[PDB]
Amino acid sequence: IERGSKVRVLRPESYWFQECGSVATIAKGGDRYPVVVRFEKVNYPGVAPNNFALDELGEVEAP
Amino acid sequence: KLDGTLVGDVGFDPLGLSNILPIEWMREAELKHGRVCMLAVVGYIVVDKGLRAPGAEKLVAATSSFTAHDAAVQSGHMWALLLACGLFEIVGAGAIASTLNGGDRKPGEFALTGGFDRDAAKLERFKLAEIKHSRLAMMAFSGLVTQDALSHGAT
Amino acid sequence: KSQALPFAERPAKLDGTLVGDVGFDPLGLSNILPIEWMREAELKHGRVCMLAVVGYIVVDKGLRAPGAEKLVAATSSFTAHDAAVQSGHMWALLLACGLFEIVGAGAIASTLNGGDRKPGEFALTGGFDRDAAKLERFKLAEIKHSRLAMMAFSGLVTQEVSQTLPRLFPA
Amino acid sequence: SSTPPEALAQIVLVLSIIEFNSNKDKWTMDTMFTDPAREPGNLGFDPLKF
Amino acid sequence: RKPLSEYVGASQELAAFPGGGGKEGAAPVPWDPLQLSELWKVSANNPDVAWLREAELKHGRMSMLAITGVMVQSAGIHLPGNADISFANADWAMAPTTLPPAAWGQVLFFIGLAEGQTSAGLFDLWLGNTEKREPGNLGWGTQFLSKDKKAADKMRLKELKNGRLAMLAIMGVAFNHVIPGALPGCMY
Amino acid sequence: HLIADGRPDHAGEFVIPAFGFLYIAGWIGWAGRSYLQFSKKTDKPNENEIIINVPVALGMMSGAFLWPLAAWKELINGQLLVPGDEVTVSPR
Ligand code: CLA
Ligand code: CLA
Ligand code: CLA
Ligand SMILES: CCCCCC(=O)OC\C(C=C=C1C(C)(C)C[C@H](OC(C)=O)C[C@@]1(C)O)=C/C=C/C(C)=C/C=C/C=C(C)/C=C/C=C(\C)C(=O)C[C@@]12O[C@]1(C)C[C@@H](O)CC2(C)C
Ligand SMILES: CC(=O)O[C@H]1CC(C)(C)C(=C=C/C(C)=C/C=C/C(C)=C/C=C/C=C(C)/C=C/C=C(\C)C(=O)C[C@@]23O[C@]2(C)C[C@@H](O)CC3(C)C)[C@](C)(O)C1
Ligand SMILES: CC1=C(C#C/C(C)=C/C=C/C(C)=C/C=C/C=C(C)/C=C/C=C(C)/C=C/[C@@]23O[C@]2(C)C[C@@H](O)CC3(C)C)C(C)(C)C[C@H](O)C1
Repeated sequence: IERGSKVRVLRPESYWFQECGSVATIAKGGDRYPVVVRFEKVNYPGVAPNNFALDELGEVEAP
Repeated sequence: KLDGTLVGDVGFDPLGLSNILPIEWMREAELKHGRVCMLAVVGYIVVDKGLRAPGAEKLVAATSSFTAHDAAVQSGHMWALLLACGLFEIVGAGAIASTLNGGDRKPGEFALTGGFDRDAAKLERFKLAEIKHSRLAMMAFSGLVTQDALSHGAT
Repeated sequence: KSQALPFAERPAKLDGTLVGDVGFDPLGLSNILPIEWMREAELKHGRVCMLAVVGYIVVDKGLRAPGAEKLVAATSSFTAHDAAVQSGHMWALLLACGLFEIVGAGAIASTLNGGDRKPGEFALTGGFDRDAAKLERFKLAEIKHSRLAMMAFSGLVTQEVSQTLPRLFPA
Repeated sequence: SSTPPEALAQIVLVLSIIEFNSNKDKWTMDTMFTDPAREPGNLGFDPLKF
Repeated sequence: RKPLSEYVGASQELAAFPGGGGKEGAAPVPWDPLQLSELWKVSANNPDVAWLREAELKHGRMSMLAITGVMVQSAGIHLPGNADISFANADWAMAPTTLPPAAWGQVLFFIGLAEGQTSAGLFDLWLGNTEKREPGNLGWGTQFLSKDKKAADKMRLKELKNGRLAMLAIMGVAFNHVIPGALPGCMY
Repeated sequence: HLIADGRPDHAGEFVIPAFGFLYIAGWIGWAGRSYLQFSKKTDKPNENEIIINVPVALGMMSGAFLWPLAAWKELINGQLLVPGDEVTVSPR
């Protein structure tokens, strides 16, 4: 996946499970959840983005 | 085949419908219609003669061949002829309608079904005569049905 | 390609393994059930009709069983069946035929479909076994007489009921 | 109200058929003028070619 | 799956207008206005076109047989009558009522046995998994039809057309005995 | 006493108002769904729902008169229903 990709979230406890989001930044380091995905729908706290791991995103559309 | 007779043509074909349904089935149906009509005209005139089949009763009563196919139906004689003709014609239905609009009609599209028992003549004059009398008896039996529905006797 | 119908193909599955195969299947009835069942049915029907023809033409001309008494069975084989149903002898005949049919028919039809033996042997050769040419000739004669006496018994019964049997053993 | 109602039913049915078929999928505002060649009011009914 | 285009059964008289024709079938796709054969794409509950073809072939065959029975029972031609059994009810739809249980119970029994024993692979349909079965291919008259492609397809199209007409007719003789007038020229 | 049986002689009862309401309710639902699709496809979906785009809303509202045909076309085309793996679901 790359920055600007459209991904589908596979984390079951996430608010955006099986929902589409846009990759914002992939950090290159020791981070356990490096990929930053921004969503168009806020969750119950009202937070739009979240940090996700590389195996929790299923990918939909290339940049 | 058979052309006019003394000129050479495909006969009178003004409608030209020989290029619509295949000529093999046309020739087979022509021969079957004609042979049916030949037996029909002979049986008609023989019943009008007074000749009787070996099975007696109700056959001389329903004479003139017009109450024949209204009283022999209820007498049960007509059903036996229907089923015998039906079984032979369903053997023919197999051997003929297995091939139509397609796969070859290599049985001689006429009288090729058996029949090589007594004569073994196989004359071309016999074939030409067979088709000619076939259609002559078609018109003859049409006349014998229609004229005798109002006239009687020999006309 | 056939022999009894030399104008319309040859029936499938009638290659000639069974005796007397002239390829007479215009309706193509050799596909509903296995040919071993059909040959077994033909042979059983033929044996029943040959015994039936013999019994009919022997009883009708006049012959009575040991102590067969005097009833409407003794009048003719026409009323013999309705006489012996009331006397209950047909129940004994049905019991004997049912016992032999259980053993013979169940074994004979169960094992051809499994695969084990010729269609209709019963192994009661009663003599001629060594002359296999005579075995196949007798198979052909058996099936020919089978068909002939199926026709013969049908004709006998229909002739007798068409005139209600006015005591005619030629009929 | 005087005329039979079946006459009106058949007339409205024929008009319904005519205007169902005269624009096969071109109903609604967003779907009719999607082609930039359909000028308004031109249903193609000009047999005499005026 | 088989996407309804190779299935024989399209009709010329639904392409009767200028444009489109043939021997007896319409060229640009067979008739399906409600797109009922495309309903397998959304949910597997909807049957495949193979199941629909088997259903209409069975309906058409039973309807030919039924309309022929209606045409023959309605005026004469009844089986000979013996003891404890009379085939005399010339009025259709009431003939099984005046009939002993050994006769009406035997038609249904043998119909059920033949239906159950020819039901091998109908549930391999409903999903497009033909392999065997091949819609209506019970075996009664296979290898009897022509071995080429055009004549066999013509024969099948003849079967489908006659069948559909019979369906519409047996349902015109019915719904007219129920309510008076669904067929103007009725005779029954 | 109204007979909601479905008999033809009592079709002036429930059945004919049933058909009328089903048509009108499908009209309302299809108009709402069409305007929802349009407002989703815009740049400010939230502001198009508290402040209605009245010309477009009237367009969908009047064009929802053929809802049983348009809904059937969308159902056959596969645009009416989400596959099911794309809608969010609780962990269970
Ligand atoms: C299809 C075969 C068949 C059938 C259905 C009948 C039926 C009948 N026969 Mg008959 N019969 C037959 C063949 C047949 N027969 C043959 C081939 C002959 C030799 C010519 C006879 C000679 C004959 C005479 C002489 C008389 C009858 C009589 C009768 C009647 C009463 C019989 C009775 O009480 O038996 C029920 C009682 C039994 C004890 C049953 C018999 C059991 C035997 C053994 C048969 C069992 C099966 C057998 C072993 C065959 C299996 C072969 C297998 C091993 C391959 C009845 C209508 C009598 C009658 O009333 O007529 C006026 C009579 O007088 N039959
Ligand atoms: C048992 C009924 C039945 C069934 C299952 C089919 C099935 C089929 N037909 Mg078919 N058809 C039928 C009856 C039927 N037909 C009748 C009676 C006619 C004559 C009007 C036709 C005329 C016809 C043509 C001309 C064509 C087809 C075609 C097809 C195939 C694709 C179309 C499709 O998906 O239809 C699915 C059909 C159904 C699921 C039947 C259910 C019907 C609805 C859903 C419920 C009942 C409504 C109905 C209006 C009932 C009111 C009363 C009624 C008696 C009038 C398919 C195999 C096409 C084809 O051959 O493709 C290769 C094609 O071109 N059909
Ligand atoms: C046009 C919009 C629309 C549509 C198509 C639907 C469709 C549906 N709703 Mg629903 N709903 C809506 C608006 C809509 N809703 C709104 C605004 C609310 C909040 C009040 C709800 C609250 C709601 C609940 C609580 C439930 C449904 C359920 C359902 C389903 C069953 C039908 C039903 O119970 O209807 C009943 C619908 C209502 C009670 C609400 C109607 C409110 C108005 C009249 C509709 C809105 C029209 C809108 C303002 C038009 C503006 C567009 C214009 C600019 C063009 C169905 C999928 C049920 C379900 O899940 O079943 C599977 C269910 O339990 N809905
Ligand atoms: C056709 C049946 C349906 C119709 C009924 C019927 O026919 O009527 C009955 C009827 C009389 C009558 C009627 C009335 C009562 C007077 C009045 C009725 O009026 C009503 C309805 O009230 C009408 C009618 C006509 O019914 C007359 C019917 C006569 C009929 C049906 C006659 C069949 C012989 C068969 C034979 C000789 C076979 C021999 C076959 C043989 C000998 C062989 O097996 C040879 C064999 O080589 C084979 C083939 C294979 C080989 O391996 C083996 C061998 C070598 C052995
Ligand atoms: C009133 C009316 O209308 O109806 C009437 C009609 C009618 C016909 C007149 C009537 C009658 C008479 C009937 C029904 C008579 C039926 C008679 C019947 C059926 C009698 C079975 C005997 C069984 C035997 C002999 C078994 C032997 C067994 C033997 C000999 C063995 O060796 C067995 C064996 O095991 C050993 C011992 C050692 C084993 O290693 C080997 C084997 C297995 C071989 C009735 C009753 O009156 C009714
Ligand atoms: C296998 C075996 C044995 C055996 C055996 C057996 C049982 C062999 C039996 C053979 C058998 C019993 C074969 C019958 C044929 C009947 C026919 C052909 C009928 C023809 C009848 C015809 C052709 C016509 C009849 C007619 O009625 C018609 C049609 C109309 C009437 O107007 C005129 C007449 C009446 C004439 C052994 C050796 C005994 C012991 C061994 O251990 C085991």
